[PDB]
Amino acid sequence: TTLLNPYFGEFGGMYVPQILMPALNQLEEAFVSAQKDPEFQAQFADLLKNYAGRPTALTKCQNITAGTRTTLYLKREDLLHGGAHKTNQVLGQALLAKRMGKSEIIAETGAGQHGVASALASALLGLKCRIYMGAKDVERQSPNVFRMRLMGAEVIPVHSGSATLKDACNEALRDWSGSYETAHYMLGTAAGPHPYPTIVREFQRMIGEETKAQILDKEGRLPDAVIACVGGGSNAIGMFADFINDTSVGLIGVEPGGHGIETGEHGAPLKHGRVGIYFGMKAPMMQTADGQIEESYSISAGLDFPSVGPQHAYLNSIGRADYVSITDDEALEAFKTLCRHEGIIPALESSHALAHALKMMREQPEKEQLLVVNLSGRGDKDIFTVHDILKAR
Amino acid sequence: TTLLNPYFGEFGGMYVPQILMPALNQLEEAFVSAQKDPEFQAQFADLLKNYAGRPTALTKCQNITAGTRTTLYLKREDLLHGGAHKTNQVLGQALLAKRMGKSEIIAETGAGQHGVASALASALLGLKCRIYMGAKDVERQSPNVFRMRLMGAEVIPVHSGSATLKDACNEALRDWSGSYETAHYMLGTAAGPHPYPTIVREFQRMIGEETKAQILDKEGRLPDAVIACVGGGSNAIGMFADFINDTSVGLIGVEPGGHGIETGEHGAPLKHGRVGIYFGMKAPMMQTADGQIEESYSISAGLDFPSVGPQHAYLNSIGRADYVSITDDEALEAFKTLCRHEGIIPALESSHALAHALKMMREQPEKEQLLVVNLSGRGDKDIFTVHDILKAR
Amino acid sequence: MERYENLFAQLNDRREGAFVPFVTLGDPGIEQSLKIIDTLIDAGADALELGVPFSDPLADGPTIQNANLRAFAAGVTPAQCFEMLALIREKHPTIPIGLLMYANLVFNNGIDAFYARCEQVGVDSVLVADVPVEESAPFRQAALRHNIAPIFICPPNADDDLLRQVASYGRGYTYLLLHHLIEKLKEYHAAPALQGFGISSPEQVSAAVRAGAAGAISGSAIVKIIEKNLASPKQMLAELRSFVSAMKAASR
Amino acid sequence: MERYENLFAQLNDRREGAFVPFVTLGDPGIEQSLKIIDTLIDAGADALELGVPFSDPLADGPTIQNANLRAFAAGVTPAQCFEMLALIREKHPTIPIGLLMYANLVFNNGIDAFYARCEQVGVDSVLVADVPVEESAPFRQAALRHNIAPIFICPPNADDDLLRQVASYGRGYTYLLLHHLIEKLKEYHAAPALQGFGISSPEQVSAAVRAGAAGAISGSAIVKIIEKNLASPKQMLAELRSFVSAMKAASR
Ligand SMILES: O=C(NCCOP(=O)(O)O)c1ccc(OC(F)(F)F)cc1
Ligand SMILES: O=C(NCCOP(=O)(O)O)c1ccc(OC(F)(F)F)cc1
Ligand SMILES: *Cc1c(COP(=O)(O)O)cnc(C)c1O
Ligand SMILES: *Cc1c(COP(=O)(O)O)cnc(C)c1O
Ligand code: NA
Ligand code: NA
Repeated sequence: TTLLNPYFGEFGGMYVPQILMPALNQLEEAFVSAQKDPEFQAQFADLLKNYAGRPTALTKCQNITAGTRTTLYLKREDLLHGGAHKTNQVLGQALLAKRMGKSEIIAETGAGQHGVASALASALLGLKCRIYMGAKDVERQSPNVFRMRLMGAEVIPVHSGSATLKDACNEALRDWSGSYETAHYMLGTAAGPHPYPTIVREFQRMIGEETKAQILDKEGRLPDAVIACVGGGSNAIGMFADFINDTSVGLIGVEPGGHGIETGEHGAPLKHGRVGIYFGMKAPMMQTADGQIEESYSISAGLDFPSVGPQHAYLNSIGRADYVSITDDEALEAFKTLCRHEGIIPALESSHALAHALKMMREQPEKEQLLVVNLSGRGDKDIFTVHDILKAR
Repeated sequence: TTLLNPYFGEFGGMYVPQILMPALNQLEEAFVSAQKDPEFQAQFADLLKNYAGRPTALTKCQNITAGTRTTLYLKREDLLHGGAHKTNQVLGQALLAKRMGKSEIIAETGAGQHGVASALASALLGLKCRIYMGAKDVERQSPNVFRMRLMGAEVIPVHSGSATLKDACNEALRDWSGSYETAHYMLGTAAGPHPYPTIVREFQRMIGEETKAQILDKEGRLPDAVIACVGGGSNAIGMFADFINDTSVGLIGVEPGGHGIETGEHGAPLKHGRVGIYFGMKAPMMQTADGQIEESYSISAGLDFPSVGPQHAYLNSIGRADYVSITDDEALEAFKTLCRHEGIIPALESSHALAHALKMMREQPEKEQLLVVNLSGRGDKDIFTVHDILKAR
Repeated sequence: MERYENLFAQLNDRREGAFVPFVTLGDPGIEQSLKIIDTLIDAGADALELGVPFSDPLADGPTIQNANLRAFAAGVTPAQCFEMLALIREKHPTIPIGLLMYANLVFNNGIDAFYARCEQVGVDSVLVADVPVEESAPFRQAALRHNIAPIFICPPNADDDLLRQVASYGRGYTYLLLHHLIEKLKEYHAAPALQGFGISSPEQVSAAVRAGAAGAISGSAIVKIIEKNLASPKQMLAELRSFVSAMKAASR
Repeated sequence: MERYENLFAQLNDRREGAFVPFVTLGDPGIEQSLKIIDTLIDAGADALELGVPFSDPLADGPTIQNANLRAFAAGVTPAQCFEMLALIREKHPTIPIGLLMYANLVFNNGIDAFYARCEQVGVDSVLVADVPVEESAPFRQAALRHNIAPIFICPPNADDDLLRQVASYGRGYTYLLLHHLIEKLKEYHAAPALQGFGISSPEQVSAAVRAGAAGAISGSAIVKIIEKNLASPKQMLAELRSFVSAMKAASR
């Protein structure tokens, strides 16, 4: 029994061991209560405004589009406190934990951005934060590890399995199953078992809500399409959600193509994986023919969640949203283009969304189209990555 | 002959070789014209809003002040595009260059933040940007150098003199004296020859204007004091300017004390230097007994301009503003405190301002005081600096 | 078949608890796992619980995570595990054999097909670790259509609604993790309860049966013996035999 | 004194231009600079322009930046430079001696005190590189109170207001950087013009005088000879003598 639908069509659900079910049920009830509570909403709005810096700007890109019939706007989640959209929903989940009487936060992280976001929310709200991170990722993400510890979080290296994100996901769940009376699990994307795909969407939905108000103010009409990268699905569903009922607005999600879909070295399970059951959910995922779970590969480690949020799989299945892929090389070119022509350093994650918009423009330059890219993060973290590749060429 | 007063009391002036005087006169006239031009003001306001992300938030710090009678707010220039306040005035100067028919930008930089700010403004506005930077600084600021080149700027290493900021300042001026018909010199602080101290103040004055509106909204009264770090003076004068006529509002500028004023290894010329004439201005500066110009030292390289803006020297001389110093160790502690207790990573520059506010609170914890710190920048750039020092302990 | 029902009736006729060890199929290799399992049976195991190595076993502790890694180091696949199961059933016609599965391995190539494969090799039950009763309908239905008992965990804090679901949906045995739960499970005509948490010594086997459970499941203690004796395959079997004999003796 | 006025009257009586070299005091060392300056005089220099090494010479090109660094490598201070100036004046009573200064070195310990020191060692003029005429009042006043001529640059694009200021405020000579400016400077009774930009060959000396200037100032060409001959002090003096003799001959 649940208050809300755990499924998006066939996708989603609550595929956890029985002992974790009370934790999910408790969390769903607190969320449903909080969504009815004007004081919860006002507290969340206040933190978003006065701490995180919302609303974020919507920036036109005339330099990039000159000579074409594309009008391009960037939704500037790179200007959010912390440098990425992840800050919106960790603040909401942190308030949810406090509503529930929890004093401790568990979080997983891959490339480390969700770890940093969970740590800063926890520091602000006086929660004791512990973060699970694959030992391989700890070794290769020292800047984010440092940030995490500077904000008082305990970073716990995971050595099990492949010791990457998916194994940190397992260890966070194991911990939560025994500690959930006093700890909240701050899941990092719009995936996992219900109620997480729904909660994360609702705590990210101001992205699309603001974009709609800003685009109506500046252009007098809704976009032809909004375009967002899809690693686990939280920034894309945050952009998409307020437009789902605007049937004329295209919703385009961009998965990482890595070295190319044909190489198999990619991160695009929604369009190139196989539906399975893992991470508490039924969703497309990277897996062997035998059903063992595999990794995603991208130049952008933030897109390496090896599955995808179930609402994206559902939106694809009914044709409401279209999903495409962008390769490492296309993302790198979009990164360079934005730096040179708008003075904005985009995250390599977000560069996947920008790259697909650039192809939409370039392929059909006399097509009238008003496009919004969700610029999910800033890309200071990527400048050495981009520097080394461009120097090796 | 000038349209505006080049002096702040005895400080300031136009101490350049004769050949540079027409460039300064031309710039003053264009600035005075632009300040009367509603269309210039609206263009500048639009870039600040929709590109840079203004207004920036004003964030209360209850976790830091708990148990005391201090109320602390941070003016969140760390959330500005580029990560520091420098973005406000480079956008205005870029528009000034375009108003003047210039197609090229010259800029100097030390630790590299002004270089990055000049490069991003130039990229946005289609200007050809060249940046002078001491060869020692080029070697030790590779991340900012990379950013500068990613945005299409030409970074030119200076090998003359001590090959630090002051020598990049000389080379930018030499270049401008022969190229000013087509190039604008984008000076990086509220110092140098008139009209630069005045222009930079006016292009940073929205910091204080917003702070006043935000503090009146949130507290119903003006602050008891506003506190800002002083390297060259631009973020402090931007905070201060709208409060100068509010005589009850204390203005506190914080110079870097380095290893300690008594060690002589510091960056506090306003209170511990000697008035001289250099950089086109009469101002306090770091200099030998003989009158050779010296360097400032701080753990924060962004505070190492070896003089100070003349309006700060004037505000000190009449008692309107008070200037103090904070040591490397005090700044490091404030950096750690903000990370742990508010989840905000401050620039080590800004950490000097925060540190002095913390001492104001801690020394007299039952003193009623409403304080605003100008959080001039974010401190991702400093996490390795802080990591290495804390690990060496 | 009715192997669990036959076993429990025979155990009841002897006033005896069941002892059920858990091991990972293929740990530390296919041939040594086959010998390990034969030794467990020869030492007096009443039934087996057998795990199929899975990449992300998010219900198992470190001891069993390591068993999975050892099996994967040996190249063990679910296909090979089913080959092993058929060999085991061929040697031992009556011992109940239960699998501990993760959902993706069941769902992967079709739920029905998985349970048909279970039936064809002679498996008796399947516990899917990450399928709560609320999500279980296609799994328990496919299980029952293929004469496989679907096993469900009854957590120590299970409320009355959960107890009723576990009693109605489970078959073969109830996996049980102040003996209140045992009495309520019997009140609701649940499958006989096997106690599965913290069974590492003979005293725990006797205590589980005394509380009213029909037996006890011990996996980590068995797997730890495999881990400790990796360099000495023969001493490993001898130590396995010693341990299971002592544990089984405590159920008499 | 009236050393510039005396020199120019004597040069006019010979229908002659002045040749004025620029060197940095103390480059490449105190003793060698003293020999360099004596060689310049002995070779026919009509007057000297002498720079005091300053840390941030933001009006000098690379050749002179390097001269400053060489002097600083030798430990040369403004105090030592004034000791040199007194020795030079003691050897040569009538040659006009001008300083090229940066403002901070003049302002440092008091503007009046600096110009008093200039008077005491026998300096004739001071050009402060970074003091435009608009800022010059305390400098030119202190100069004139101590019988020092304040020298001002007249830029090639100087407008009529600037020409009038330079004509009124300067003394000794006008530093000049279609001979329109020369005629306007004479029209405004300015101090006699010395051409200072791009004088590296004897042909340029003759051409500056032909245009109506009273002479020519050459520094980089002189300093470049010092730079080129650092390893050979004696060949340096010989090459200095050769060059200045040729340049001075072109003014006759
Ligand atoms: O991808 C996930 N987290 C985002 C990590 O953020 P980043 O720092 O960018 O790796 C993620 C984490 C957990 C999850 O479900 C479950 F808990 F069951 F594992 C599904 C996805
Ligand atoms: O300090 C200055 N620039 C700021 C550099 O920014 P950063 O990147 O933080 O070093 C600075 C630059 C020039 C100046 O006057 C003059 F042009 F004459 F030299 C005075 C101060
Ligand atoms: C984490 C991250 C993503 C991908 O995660 P989603 O949940 O798919 O949004 C994308 N962009 C940035 C900047 C990120 O930090
Ligand atoms: C450049 C800089 C400063 C110091 O320069 P001011 O002109 O004194 O403001 C301070 N904080 C930050 C973050 C800076 O980038
Ligand atoms: Na994914
Ligand atoms: Na300074």
